[PDB]
Amino acid sequence: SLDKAIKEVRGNGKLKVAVFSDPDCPFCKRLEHEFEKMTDVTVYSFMMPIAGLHPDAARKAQILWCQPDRAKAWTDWMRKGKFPVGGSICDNPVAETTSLGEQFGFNGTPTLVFPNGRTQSGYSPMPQLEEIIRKNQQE
Amino acid sequence: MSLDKAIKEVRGNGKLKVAVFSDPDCPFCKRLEHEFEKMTDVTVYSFMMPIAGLHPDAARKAQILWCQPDRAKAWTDWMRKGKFPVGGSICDNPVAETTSLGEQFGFNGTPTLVFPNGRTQSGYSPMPQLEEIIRKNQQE
Repeated sequence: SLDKAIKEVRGNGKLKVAVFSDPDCPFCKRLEHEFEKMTDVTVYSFMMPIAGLHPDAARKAQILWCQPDRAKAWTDWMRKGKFPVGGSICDNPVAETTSLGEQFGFNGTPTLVFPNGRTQSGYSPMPQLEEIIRKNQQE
Repeated sequence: MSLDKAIKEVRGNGKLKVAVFSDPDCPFCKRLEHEFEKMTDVTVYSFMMPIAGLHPDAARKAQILWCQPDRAKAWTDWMRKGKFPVGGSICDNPVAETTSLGEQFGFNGTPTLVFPNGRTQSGYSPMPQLEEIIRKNQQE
């Protein structure tokens, strides 16, 4: 459910895209660097740390989720390497979105999910990234 | 895009992390591996990205190396020493997949290095630069 995702609105937020993302995945970070080059998009990031690969990733995800402005914390970390200093964890949906992503068969990050119900495993660079998101708004 | 689809070499304490989209017949990738041999305390994740149009035998080599019982030993032995498992078998494997992924990512040219901060580098670097660059991109 969208209320279980970090929501970043960029410009008018018109294009929609969701990402199952791991805060310690460099491919996820690179995707966030690309998103920085676009506007007029809402990005919904569902936390999907892959603990087998990234031992600290579930902790980072909960901490980022539980910050006062979780979109600010998410992008600060993914694009800037700024991690909260005294970040606490409260009841959060990370465990649940991690299970869901696995249930959906997403075996790797980032996995993008488009409004038309299609997905893409792995990031794309700009300008392509924008085109693909645009093309999958419908159908 | 998943470490499970990469050849994993741990050198020393394996602290630094770096990944490489690499072609087994690319001398630039081979040189990168010569330089990796000189460094320590680093984990190297090598994703197979043979460029078939340039190196017609590379896809076979990548699949053979992936499919060896110790794929990191086969990879390093070939890239650093020229030792190849001539009788190695090819079974189902992720090379075609990691090849597509590299293309998708817009990588042209091997090696392409990816750092834990999400930044990339086209082409190798010599030691000690290579180590400096890896260390500097452990975080953004």
